[PDB]
Amino acid sequence: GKNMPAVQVALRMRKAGRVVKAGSVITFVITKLSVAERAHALNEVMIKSNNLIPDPQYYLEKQIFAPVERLLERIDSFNVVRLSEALGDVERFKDTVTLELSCPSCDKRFPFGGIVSSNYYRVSYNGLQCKHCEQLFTPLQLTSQIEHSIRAHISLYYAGWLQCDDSTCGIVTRQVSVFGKRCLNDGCTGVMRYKYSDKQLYNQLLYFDSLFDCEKNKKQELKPIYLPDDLDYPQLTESSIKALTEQNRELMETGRSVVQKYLNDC
Amino acid sequence: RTMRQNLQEASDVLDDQIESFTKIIQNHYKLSPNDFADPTIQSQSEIYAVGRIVPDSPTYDKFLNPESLSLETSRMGGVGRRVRLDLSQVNELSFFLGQIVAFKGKNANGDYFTVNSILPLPYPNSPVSTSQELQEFQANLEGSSLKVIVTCGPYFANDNFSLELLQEFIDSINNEVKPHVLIMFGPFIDITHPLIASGKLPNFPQFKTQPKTLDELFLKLFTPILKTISPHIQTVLIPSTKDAISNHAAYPQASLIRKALQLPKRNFKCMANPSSFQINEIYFGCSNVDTFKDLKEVIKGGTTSSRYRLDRVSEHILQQRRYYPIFPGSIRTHISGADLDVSYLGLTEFVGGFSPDIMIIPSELQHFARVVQNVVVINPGRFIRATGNRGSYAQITVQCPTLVEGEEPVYLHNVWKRARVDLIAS
Repeated sequence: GKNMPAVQVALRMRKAGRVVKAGSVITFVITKLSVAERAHALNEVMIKSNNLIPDPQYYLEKQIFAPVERLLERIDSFNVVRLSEALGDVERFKDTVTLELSCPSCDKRFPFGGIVSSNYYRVSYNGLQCKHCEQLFTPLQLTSQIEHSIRAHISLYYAGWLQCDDSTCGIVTRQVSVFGKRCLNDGCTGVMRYKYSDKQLYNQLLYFDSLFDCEKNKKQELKPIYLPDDLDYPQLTESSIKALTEQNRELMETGRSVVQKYLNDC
Repeated sequence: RTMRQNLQEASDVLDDQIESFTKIIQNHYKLSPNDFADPTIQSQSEIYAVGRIVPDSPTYDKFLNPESLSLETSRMGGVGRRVRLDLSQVNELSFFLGQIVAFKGKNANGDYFTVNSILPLPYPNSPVSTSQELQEFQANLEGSSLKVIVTCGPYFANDNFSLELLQEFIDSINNEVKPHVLIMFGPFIDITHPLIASGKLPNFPQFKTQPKTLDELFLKLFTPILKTISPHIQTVLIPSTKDAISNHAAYPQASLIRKALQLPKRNFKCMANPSSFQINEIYFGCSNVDTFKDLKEVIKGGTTSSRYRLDRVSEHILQQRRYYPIFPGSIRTHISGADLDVSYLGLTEFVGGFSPDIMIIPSELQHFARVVQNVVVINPGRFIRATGNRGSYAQITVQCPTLVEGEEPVYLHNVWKRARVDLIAS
């Protein structure tokens, strides 16, 4: 429909206010850029004050030359040259680890996947709901847990583990030599690297941000938190998803600001 | 400073510490560079060696002994090659991770550097002040003594959020003690707090509009209470490695932003963790990481053991010229820890090489008041216990103000002669 001028015109009519439904006859004339974008509705072109002249090139070619070429194709002494002269984000979060949340009432632990299906939570109109106990989450009982996980992760980060590149040895440690990249094992040429390097923290924090992304939730690009074979595998419809996202915009935005507290400093 | 950890810059800082303390050793002991050499290599002659103390194995047991300690060299000293240590000759030693020590000895065989003697690290200079400034401080105190009150977090129990003890303390300091300076370290709302960790956080009927984050939880919970401290009481704020309000989760730690915390400008200031400052003449040093609890020593010889542990650790802090000489940093396997920002390790080093008059380092241990090497170490303890019972806080009674020889007359501060540190329950 993007290279058909018809679909373009119908969508423009709908945006402008003209109601077009399936089974409609739309009448369109090309103005003077591709073939589709130049198109407009015939009544729109008709008003002479809009300065929407027909394209001489497109009409003289398509509505004349090709039909005339087909019609005169196999008639003696026809020449095409005479006729032509007379006319003319999925990879980034592959390693992230899920944000685990807890029930204020029933102490149940569960992973979270935005506004999607879940055997453990149900995104309601009034907010998130723990299916095992149906109790509603207050903003704090959510955001405090989230940033608890956040600060545990940053604690793991500044714990500053170190990794030996050389596969045959592969020591993990926190001792740092004054030649940081050189490994501490006798004669090891493996190059020392932090296991929890800053890039992974930034990936985790943007994964967090996606978990509370209203647009990504509407567009449904969010990474699936359950593999097909999981016994805890949950299907909600996109219309319900959009309605729940719009109703829960404020909670999504507060959860977003909580993560931005550590994003803008990341 | 962004939240970035670079291995090479950290290595640079660790080389720098060895270099600087080697120069300090060579200056105070008036030794020449030629008398220092590489301790990791075989040598038939005694040498001076300076380095850090590390385990002989990068994957090392929790516990250490004097037969499994090694010395790492600087970049130019021994090309960063770590040499094991033979401590059998030295009867008395107090070693731990991250320190720096100066050894006399010799490398007999190549794989071991025998310690013949230990060169004790000189204690840093105490600060001085001129006569006129001391007289001005006298006028500021008007003959009266100085009162500084010191408290630490957290301020509410593990299971409830009642701040009656804090309110009683504020009433007391406003009406009876009348202190010139009040000190409060973080964390205020801890994030290893069990209820906030498990999300069991109930509605507050004492808030008209319920909060939404721990920031607004502070604003409605703590800002009311903190606004009752008397304006005549200048109060400082210190964050910690666990305060959820701060957007800094590492040590060294930046200050809080007083505006977003919404405290009046009249009597509150936000300082750094760690930081040093002067109240009149007294030169303070504040740090809020529990060196005392986590710093684990390896001790040989009776005399070192006989001493109080707190004195030993305080003298080690003095010798290392940094508030947290532990490296690698602490871990609570993972929930929390020291969270050392190694590339900024310089920020915790003593301000200009001056040991402070008072050094207050909150610990999860018991409270105490001890003076060592003429510096006032204070641990006012936790204001409220885990159960929620009473704690303790520090009250410092310094009398209103030795002469140093020199063409310019200055005066070494003597706080341990003049200050009375009382550890009163909350």
